[PDB]
Amino acid sequence: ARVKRGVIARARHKKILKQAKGYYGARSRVYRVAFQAVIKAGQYAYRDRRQRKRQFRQLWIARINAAARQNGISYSKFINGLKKASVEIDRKILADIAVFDKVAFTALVEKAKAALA
Amino acid sequence: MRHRKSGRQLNRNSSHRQAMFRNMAGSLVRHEIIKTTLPKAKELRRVVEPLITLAKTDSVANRRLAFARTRDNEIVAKLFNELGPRFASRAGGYTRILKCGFRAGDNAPMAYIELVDRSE
Amino acid sequence: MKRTFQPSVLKRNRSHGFRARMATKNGRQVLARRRAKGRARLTVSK
Amino acid sequence: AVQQNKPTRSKRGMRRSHDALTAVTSLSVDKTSGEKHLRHHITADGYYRGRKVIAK
Amino acid sequence: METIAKHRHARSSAQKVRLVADLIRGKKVSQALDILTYTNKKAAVLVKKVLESAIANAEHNDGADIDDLKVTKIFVDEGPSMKRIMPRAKGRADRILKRTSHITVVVSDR
RNA sequence: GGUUAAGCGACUAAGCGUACACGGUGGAUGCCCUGGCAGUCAGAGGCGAUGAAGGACGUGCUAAUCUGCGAUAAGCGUCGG
RNA sequence: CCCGGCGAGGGGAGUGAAAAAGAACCUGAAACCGUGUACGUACAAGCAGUGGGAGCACGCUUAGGCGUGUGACUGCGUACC
RNA sequence: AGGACCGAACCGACUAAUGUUGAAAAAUUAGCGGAUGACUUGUGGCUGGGGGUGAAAGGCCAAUCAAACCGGGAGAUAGCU
RNA sequence: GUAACGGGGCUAAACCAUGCACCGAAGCUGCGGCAGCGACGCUUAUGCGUUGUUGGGUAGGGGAGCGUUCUGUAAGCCUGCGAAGGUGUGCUGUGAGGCAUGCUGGAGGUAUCAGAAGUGCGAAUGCUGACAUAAGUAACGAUAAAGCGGGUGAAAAGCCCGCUCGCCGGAAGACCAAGGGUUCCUGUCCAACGUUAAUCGGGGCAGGGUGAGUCGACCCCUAAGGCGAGGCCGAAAGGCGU
Ligand SMILES: [Mg+2]
Ligand SMILES: [Mg+2]
Ligand SMILES: [Mg+2]
Ligand SMILES: [Mg+2]
Ligand SMILES: [Mg+2]
Ligand SMILES: [Mg+2]
Ligand SMILES: [Mg+2]
Ligand SMILES: [Mg+2]
Ligand SMILES: [Mg+2]
Ligand SMILES: [Mg+2]
Ligand SMILES: [Mg+2]
Ligand SMILES: [Mg+2]
Ligand SMILES: [Mg+2]
Ligand SMILES: [Mg+2]
Ligand SMILES: [Mg+2]
Ligand SMILES: [Mg+2]
Ligand SMILES: [Mg+2]
Ligand SMILES: [Mg+2]
Ligand SMILES: [Mg+2]
Ligand SMILES: [Mg+2]
Ligand SMILES: [Mg+2]
Ligand SMILES: [Mg+2]
Repeated sequence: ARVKRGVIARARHKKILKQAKGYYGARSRVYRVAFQAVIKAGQYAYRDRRQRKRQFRQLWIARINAAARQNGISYSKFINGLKKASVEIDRKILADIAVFDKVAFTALVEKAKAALA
Repeated sequence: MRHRKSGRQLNRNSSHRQAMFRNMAGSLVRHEIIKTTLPKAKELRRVVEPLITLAKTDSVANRRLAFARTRDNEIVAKLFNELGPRFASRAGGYTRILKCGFRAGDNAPMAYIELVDRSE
Repeated sequence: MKRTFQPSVLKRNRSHGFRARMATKNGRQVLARRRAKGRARLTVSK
Repeated sequence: AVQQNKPTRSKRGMRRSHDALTAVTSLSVDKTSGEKHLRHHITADGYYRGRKVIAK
Repeated sequence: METIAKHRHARSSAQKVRLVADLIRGKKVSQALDILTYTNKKAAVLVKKVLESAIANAEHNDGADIDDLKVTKIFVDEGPSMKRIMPRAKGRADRILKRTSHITVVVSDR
């Protein structure tokens, strides 16, 4: 029972090469390079599934800091004031409010300032 | 550098150039129009036209110079008995270069060079 | 450069010809081997 | 001295970005025979600036 | 409509023919014929014969008018390479490729 | 609305990239088997001086090669089918 | 029939179920090489991705926005064995 | 007379340059040595692998030589890669 | 090359002390999901009811699978109303994968549960073929040398003719042997071969061409040497030799 391994090998190489689309040069057309590039894309995708949460929290914190300083308080004192006022709103929602509802963000800043005072 | 220098080497040593232009001058004299390469025609001006100038005066010494330069007695005869008188009143410019395109075998730039009065 | 093959038909036939091979036991073995392998040309004999 | 890496088809094209031929911009038209010719060259039918210069 | 002429297995590398082909892509066929007539390349002769064949195909097979035709498509593909041995120094052999090209010229009025 | 000034600013692609479409090259894959491989059963287990095995040359309406054949030469006689 | 050199090659016609089955002939993959289109790219530094992400282009949808392609800018990021 | 001298053919190969993916798997060019001899050359022959042959270098023995080449033991063995 | 804060910068944005904030990991928590191992009660082909806890990993051990070809199931089933293969797209699973379907393709494929393996490739300076790259780059093989006119031709630097020019001339001329083996001559063709073009050719194709008493070979004769009836010798093969 001899097995010609052409069909399945073609299929595997095609799977990898279909994952390698958009890649530059041999990375998108040469299986050896494509496979390395697909694996490295996967390791980046995992590692960055992690990195995305912290990058977005970083962005939210920066925006909250900006808006809070527009309301005369640093981010640190604002977050401490929110904790002391028992406000439990995420950095995501806080930043989204900072951009899209500046009045409500001002109200939050007053709530935190009252907590700290 | 070749500042102010004149004369095309034409990828030949000197004695080959001299032989070639002697032959080409003879060809031009006897046929009055020849196809050659444009650089070769431009250099052929500088040899043929002095031969015609020399032939405007028919002495034995001048036929001797012409023969030294052409080594063809038919060419010397045609220079002194036809060309000299045909160009007696023309102050230089006895030839005309007419670019005629590119030689097939080597794409070489080709021109016709003729005697100016070849029509008559 | 003199090269190693300096042809001579007489020397060729005397060294490797049919008669030379048939002359000895080992030459006849060479011929038997070449017949068994099926070669079109048994020997240098032209 | 030889390459340490295979240069890409992109660098090959980049190098060849100067290989394009220039078309002859325009042909001249003989005033007599009216047939197109290369500038300052004789017409393929022996004309030049309206004068027949060769019988070929 | 579109009319095709092919010179398949032309004896020249597609890279060389492509210079000429790029030279007349999209031109009106009369202008293309002039360009090829004065382009000092072997590929210009081949491409010009293909273009003239295309124009004659159009006028004959498709009833086109020559004054309407443009070179709408002029690619050059690689054809099979003839493989030859160049003996080099010191007993070494190289194989040279005598590269052929397929020239396709499409003319149309549209 | 005009000028000036300041600020900002798309439109370029020589080429190149990615994607897609269509090709070229190439000959993988799949499908195929008058070729192999391994056996089983059974024959036969030798051919040769009555010239073998293997060949050379020839041989046709025939230019070659193959197959056959051997100057009776893709064949001859006879007996059968 | 036509172009072409009484070429090569090709375009028609016709044959055929099929000629993108045309003899360089079943299927015709990949590398590799082109043509076209979309987007990007000529002040920008590095395993070329990845996470974010504008803009453009296209296709859907009855709005609403989703698919797709591309991907300015940006965090991280030195292949595989 | 001469393993005499100078010097072509012929035989060689001291120097240099070039060449070193060569024109060439050892050459070219300019010079250089021998050039009646222990010379050189044609044809044929003989010597066969631990063998030959060697004015002796381990030289040469078909571009291969501290043991030729081809086939075989053979899928040697390989605590190595 | 600043080059002994990572940089900018900093007189605190340095240092010490104290204090409260905050940022900060794949740690922990939250929410969702998967799996392994336990412990519990109903039981079984265990479902679970739960319930703790575990889940980085090389060499390596253990467990469970995917898929490929082939055999049975199968004279069944799918298939010209389109098989395999190819190429897309969509869906789907934890993964190997699976399913569907557009196009191509044009005749085969094969469930299920078993069975057997040439059963899975990226490396082995692996092997074969194809195709890149360097790159239209080096080079086109003696620096004896060409020029022009005419012809032929689709096209001529190279072919033919002519006239010049140059080079060899103890050769680069002529005749042979050896070797080759049709390269000879004529016609014809120019794909490939010719390091370019080629109408030309030692290229293709066809036809032709080799005439002997005296030339040569054969032949007669012998050298070196070979072979060698008998013979001598040697396990055999064979060696030597008349
Ligand atoms: Mg030159
Ligand atoms: Mg050689
Ligand atoms: Mg002496
Ligand atoms: Mg010596
Ligand atoms: Mg010398
Ligand atoms: Mg001396
Ligand atoms: Mg030994
Ligand atoms: Mg081994
Ligand atoms: Mg975290
Ligand atoms: Mg684990
Ligand atoms: Mg099958
Ligand atoms: Mg591996
Ligand atoms: Mg270079
Ligand atoms: Mg060069
Ligand atoms: Mg040459
Ligand atoms: Mg001429
Ligand atoms: Mg022949
Ligand atoms: Mg001849
Ligand atoms: Mg050629
Ligand atoms: Mg011939
Ligand atoms: Mg007679
Ligand atoms: Mg005896």
